Amino acid sequence: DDYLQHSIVPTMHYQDSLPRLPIPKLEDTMKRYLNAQKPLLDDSQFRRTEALCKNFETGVGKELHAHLLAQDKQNKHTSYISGPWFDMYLTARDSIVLNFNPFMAFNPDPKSEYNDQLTRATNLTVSAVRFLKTLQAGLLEPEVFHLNPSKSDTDAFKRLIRFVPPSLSWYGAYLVNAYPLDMSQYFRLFNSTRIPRPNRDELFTDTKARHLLVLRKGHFYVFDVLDQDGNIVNPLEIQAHLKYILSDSSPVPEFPVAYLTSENRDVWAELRQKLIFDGNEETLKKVDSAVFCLCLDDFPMKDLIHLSHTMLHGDGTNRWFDKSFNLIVAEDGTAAVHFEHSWGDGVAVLRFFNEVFRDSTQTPAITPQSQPAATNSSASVETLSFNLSGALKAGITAAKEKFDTTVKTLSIDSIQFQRGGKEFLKKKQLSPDAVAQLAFQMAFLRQYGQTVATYESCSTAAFKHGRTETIRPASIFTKRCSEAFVRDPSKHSVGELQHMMAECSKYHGQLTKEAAMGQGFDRHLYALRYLATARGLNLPELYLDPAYQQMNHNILSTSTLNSPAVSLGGFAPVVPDGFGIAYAVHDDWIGCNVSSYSGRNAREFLHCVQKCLEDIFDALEGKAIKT
Ligand SMILES: O=C([C@H]1CCCCN1C(=O)COc1ccccc1)N1CCc2ccccc2C1
Repeated sequence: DDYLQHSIVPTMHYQDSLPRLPIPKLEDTMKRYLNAQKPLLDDSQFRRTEALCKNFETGVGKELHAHLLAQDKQNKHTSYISGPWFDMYLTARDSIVLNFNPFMAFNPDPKSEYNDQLTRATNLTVSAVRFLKTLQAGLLEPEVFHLNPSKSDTDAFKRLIRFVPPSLSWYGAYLVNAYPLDMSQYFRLFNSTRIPRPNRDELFTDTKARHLLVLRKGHFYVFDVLDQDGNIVNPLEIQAHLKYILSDSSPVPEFPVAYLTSENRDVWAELRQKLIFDGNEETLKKVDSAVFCLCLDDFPMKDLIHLSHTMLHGDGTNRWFDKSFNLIVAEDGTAAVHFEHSWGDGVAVLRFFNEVFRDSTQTPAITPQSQPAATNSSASVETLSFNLSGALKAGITAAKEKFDTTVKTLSIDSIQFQRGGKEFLKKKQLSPDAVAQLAFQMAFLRQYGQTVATYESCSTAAFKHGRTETIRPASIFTKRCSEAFVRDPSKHSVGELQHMMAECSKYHGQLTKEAAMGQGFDRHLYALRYLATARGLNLPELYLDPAYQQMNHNILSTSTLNSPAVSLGGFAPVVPDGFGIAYAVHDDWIGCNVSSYSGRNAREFLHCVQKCLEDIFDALEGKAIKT
């Protein structure tokens, strides 16, 4: 059939009974805020911040918190953070390229010949539409984090829990140490896009649409991937239509419209209004409502750096950046997903990514020897055309200028550290995640001499409409440990260094568990600030403190995930003087993909990260420190 999964348990089965996202006590939030400030501030700075926190906790902060609790009690169907968080990204006026949109790249098909461009674009597209159908039919297995898979992730459990009424089902999972996740964002994977509007953008979805959008050399094509009965179009016909598009010989347009999706949102909002005034509403609606955007690039990947640049931003002509996601397939079959950040936290993208990789490689729709259907693709594929005024052509030229200058300032580098990974670190009783984070702190101290604001994302999707919470990896323990390794490397014994790493690991574990349970401080303080500003209050003094600004100017911005489908991921720094650090600790090795703008150097930072990991592993093995 048209489904890539046949879940015994309905996809949304746990959604009605997910626990409510907790709001921390204000006293706990202020202590945690101060703990994270300790390694960042000097003594006088810290004293001033401590005084502000005291005043906040007994003054306006106590009143904002009371209002927050009352609001949350009235809005028990949702979380306190979800709305304010969407609002933050949709109101932001900055370009979504680099600033917000990340990418994940697929591993190749292990069967070499299946990485032909036409073959792979066909197989990935068909698997993606099979995912759409599976999700819509409620046949996708619910998202569930298992602590004890042998007891919870079985057919016996599934056949039972399906009969448990939706209002009790979460408790059933809880009893076997399994934690169902929120899935309310998943629908925006398909038929969805971000529409630029003055002041605040909007998210648009049309679940009726049946066509795919394809971009090639800056030209837009659409054709049906679902038929009038809602069944997936014959994969050999999809192959024919993609062959037709690949055979187009038209050169890149003089004014490629895709450039506009990279603009400042107020600029793009106005230009889109001009496009509609000039009669392009029907064409825009076809772009907005397509199942997703498939991008066929007409060059192969030279190496991992070229790959990262291509998938993170490309050349500006061949991505519709507003779309929920862009599925990109290069001439050598290299494939990735570039996605718009505002519509969700990315867990849906990872689930999509994983199922599509599995389905397209284990049960591919077509083979490299498959002959395309005998169809008349000129009748079934529409080539879109935009009526462009003189004002629009000038806008596209201006958009291209801004895009080209910015993109040129970005550098990217990667490393594959093959000395060891999770297996070794676990034998040493350390958290592998804590060890990676320690290495970044150590590298920054060694190369730049500072301890700086550091961000690590953590999911709060165990809760109803849960989102993310910030783990703050820069602690008094990592600062102490980094200084031990770096300032005078021969100073401490290996036993002392092992003890210090064990402290970092223990504390990082505590912060991780707290964050996953909604007990970080960042979202709580953000929600109080949002409540103040929404009610037109003067910003409380806590938020005017340079320390607060510094804590939210994340020089080290990091993210990780674990998946056999993902070759690497990437994202640009979130501040001009920052790094964007994507990493993964595998069983036997560690990978990092780091971006920087002109003010820093990603490759040089990874020289240092490599040195720091060698140091850490040496000490763990009981070897004397060496250069
Ligand atoms: O594995 C984790 C944590 C801790 C290790 C770093 C990555 N984690 C993340 O949450 C990553 O979260 C994001 C979210 C959005 C974008 C990037 C990364 N948990 C944390 C809690 C939790 C909750 C539900 C299901 C599994 C886990 C395991």
